[PDB]
Parts: sequence; C-alpha cells; structure tokens
Amino acid sequence: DTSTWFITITSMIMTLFILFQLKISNYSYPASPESIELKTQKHSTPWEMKWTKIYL
Amino acid sequence: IDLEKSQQALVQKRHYLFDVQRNNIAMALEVTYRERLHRVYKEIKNRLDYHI
Repeated sequence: DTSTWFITITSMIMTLFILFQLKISNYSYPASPESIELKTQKHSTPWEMKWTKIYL
Repeated sequence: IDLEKSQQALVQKRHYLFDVQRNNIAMALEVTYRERLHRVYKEIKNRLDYHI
C-alpha cells in the first residue's frame, strides 16, 4: 500500500519507451500528401519554360 | 500536346519569313533597273525637246 523501497517498476518503464517510439513512429500525416502535388506543378511548368526557351 | 505543336510552329514560321527576305530584296533590284532604263530615255528626251 504505502508501498516501499522502489527498486522495482522504474527500470521497467524505459524499456517501454523503446516500444512506443517504434509503433507511433510509423504513422502517416494527411498534410504531407498535399505537399507533393505542389512541386510536380512547378517542375513541368519550368520544363515547359525550358521548352518555351527552346522556342524563344 | 501544346509543346509538340510548339516544335512545328517555328518550322513553318521560319521558312516563310526567310523567303520574304529573298523577295523583299528581289524587288529592290527590279525597281532600280526599270528606273535605269527609263532615266536614260528621259535625259535624251530633253535634247529631243530643246533644239526644237
């Protein structure tokens, strides 16, 4: 109850923070998916500008 | 599509205007030869008009 002596649990808590940093590290953010559509637009526009400079 | 026609647009443009430069200078020698045959009649018409 008023328990005692403490040599227990606290060494078994930091092994747990090797688990939770393994699972939650492999998550996906919805926002990152909206960023890859932006750089694809500017690249072909500059490639068309490279084709416009191939005209001009 | 728009950059495929951008190839073909400059190859019908260039061959038209590079023959306009052929014929814009071609008229420059006819009108200076036609006025060469005409002027040599004009200064011999002055002597055909003076002595009368």
